[PDB]
Amino acid sequence: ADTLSDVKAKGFLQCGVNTGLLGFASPNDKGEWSGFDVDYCRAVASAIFGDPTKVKFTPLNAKERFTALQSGEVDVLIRNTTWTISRDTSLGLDFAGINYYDGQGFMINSKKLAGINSALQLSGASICVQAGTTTELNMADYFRANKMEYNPVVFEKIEEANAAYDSGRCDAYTTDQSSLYGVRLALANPDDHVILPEIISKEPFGLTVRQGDARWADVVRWTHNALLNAEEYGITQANVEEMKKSDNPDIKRLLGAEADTKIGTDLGLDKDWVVKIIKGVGNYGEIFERNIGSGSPLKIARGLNAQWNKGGLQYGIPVR
Amino acid sequence: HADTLSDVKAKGFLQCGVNTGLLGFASPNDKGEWSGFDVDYCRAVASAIFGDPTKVKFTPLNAKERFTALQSGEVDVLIRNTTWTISRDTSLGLDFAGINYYDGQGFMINSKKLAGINSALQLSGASICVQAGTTTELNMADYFRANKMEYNPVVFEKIEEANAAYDSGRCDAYTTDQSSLYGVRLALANPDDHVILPEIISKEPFGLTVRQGDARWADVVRWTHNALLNAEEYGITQANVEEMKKSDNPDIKRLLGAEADTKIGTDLGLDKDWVVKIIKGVGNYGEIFERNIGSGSPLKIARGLNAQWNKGGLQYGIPVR
Ligand SMILES: N[C@@H](CCC(=O)N[C@@H](CS)C(=O)NCC(=O)O)C(=O)O
Ligand SMILES: N[C@@H](CCC(=O)N[C@@H](CS)C(=O)NCC(=O)O)C(=O)O
Ligand code: NA
Ligand code: NA
Repeated sequence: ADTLSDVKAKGFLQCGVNTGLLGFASPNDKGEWSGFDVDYCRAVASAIFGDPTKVKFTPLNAKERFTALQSGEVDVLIRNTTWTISRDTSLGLDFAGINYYDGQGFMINSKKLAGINSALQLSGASICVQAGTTTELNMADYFRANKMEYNPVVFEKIEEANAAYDSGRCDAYTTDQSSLYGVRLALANPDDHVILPEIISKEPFGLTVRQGDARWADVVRWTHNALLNAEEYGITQANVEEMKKSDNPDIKRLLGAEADTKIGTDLGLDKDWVVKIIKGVGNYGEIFERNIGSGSPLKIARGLNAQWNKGGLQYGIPVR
Repeated sequence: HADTLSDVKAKGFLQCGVNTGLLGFASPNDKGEWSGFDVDYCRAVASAIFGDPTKVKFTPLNAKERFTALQSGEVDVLIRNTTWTISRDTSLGLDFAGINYYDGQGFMINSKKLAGINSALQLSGASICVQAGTTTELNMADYFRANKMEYNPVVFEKIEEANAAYDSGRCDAYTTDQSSLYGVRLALANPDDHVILPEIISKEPFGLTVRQGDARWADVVRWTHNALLNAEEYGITQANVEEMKKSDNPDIKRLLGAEADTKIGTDLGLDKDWVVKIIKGVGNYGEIFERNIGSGSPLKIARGLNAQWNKGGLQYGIPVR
């Protein structure tokens, strides 16, 4: 398998993304896509083509997402998809990096459910969840462990889950916490909804590729680690051109300005592949802020997804 | 058609590339018995597979022969304070299954011989020993160039040579990964006279290194690592794991293979109780850390970056789910 060569030859990247989740991957009226995971797709396209528009988006629901990657319909799956051992071992898939560390939570309507302030008060609740998710299984674990009753209402379409929760048919919504922010913004009265404090699982969102093509996994992995290194070194969409002439050898090396460097070409890309990425989408923090952080209606704090040296878990492996 | 797992089970032991001799990480005694942080990681993989942490043979490798030994098939895995970098990921036919220790490059001096020095920025002109075939050598050049310091490296082929030249005073300073400086220092004539300066000049994530093209084998190494992390997070130890197997906690039951009709271990190519085998063999991540390089060792390194993710560090066990 040589996915990179195939991608170069067709001139665009085919990406599996969400059907519609605000902040992460959502289309406008014209079918134009934006979001955190979308920008990660555009980052890979930027690394390869120097053009973040060279992407074709395939929206996938929770049940069809893995099949679409296995069959080669999409080249990469970037779609709030949790890295787990069973997905790593039993599906013929690998993970090239974690672009967002999350965890599972519960959301309620505070006007309808007065006095509920903890997930441990939800015994008896009807709770909507989607089939084909970690979410369904973790909820079962949590309620069993805490000796609570519950009525799972299982959906195949996110639109149906959203509707059943918003109508009051379901008392609570469960999914990844960052997704609850996005779901909330699509409801009738977003301000009425409270994400409860409990986080009941680890949900590291993975950059998902097929096994058996290390060169392709390398390209995806190092696009991610380039976004991280760029933010750590203060390299932005706005200054990256200027940063090519930096005195800092780390920065010079990252941006392909070093004498006889072979980093980009060993990866199968051009020497200035990181310049292309950062011009295309900015660094990791810029992607975060415009889509799900302070530059967005979601206002999610960096938290676990801060840089490693600022208290977070996001650690750019060295471009060395 | 590569299948290292099958070949490992067929020959009946695991062949591991390790250090020639670095206290705390990988060191043989007089009888050729091995111990250390990276050594225990090797034994963890052996326990996952064979249920016996001694079903392993060790291949000592200097900085220059370590990648060749893995590429050639002479060793099945390389666990040897080896930094994950893009060039090692893209140009050698190798992959990395995980990061078992986040480190960074530092400098060590004899504070008795070099009094008045408290910063690496005061090292202009100093003779500094370093090994060939390392990230270390390249980063030092970068650091001295960037900071306009006079650059006087002394490059060695073997660690014993570097250690002797530094201790004898032929070199003014020693540079390598900070955790390694702790280990080197313990081998010197008077360990107490040596100070590790505050500056950290690089990222050095130590990686579990395997050949590309064998996903099944990479999964085994990767998930040995993450099992070690998850077990520590869940308070599962060498001493209590047999008891924890009877836990009502669903996460623990699933991790330790006590769930009904679970397929986690067998999908990995191992037995259902593969994590119980690991923890019985070597204990959890924290136990490996403490006995070798932490407060239960002469090195006394703080967890720091290698603390659990929910205790202020970077070490994050991917869910066994
Ligand atoms: N991270 C979890 C949940 C992923 C997931 O699919 N979440 C839902 C709820 S936010 C979603 O994205 N639905 C969109 C769709 O299925 O079309 C997993 O990997 O199983
Ligand atoms: N982490 C650095 C340095 C690794 C390294 O080889 N360090 C030396 C100095 S502590 C070592 O292990 N020497 C033992 C030997 O070469 O036999 C790298 O991967 O390049
Ligand atoms: Na895999
Ligand atoms: Na690789």
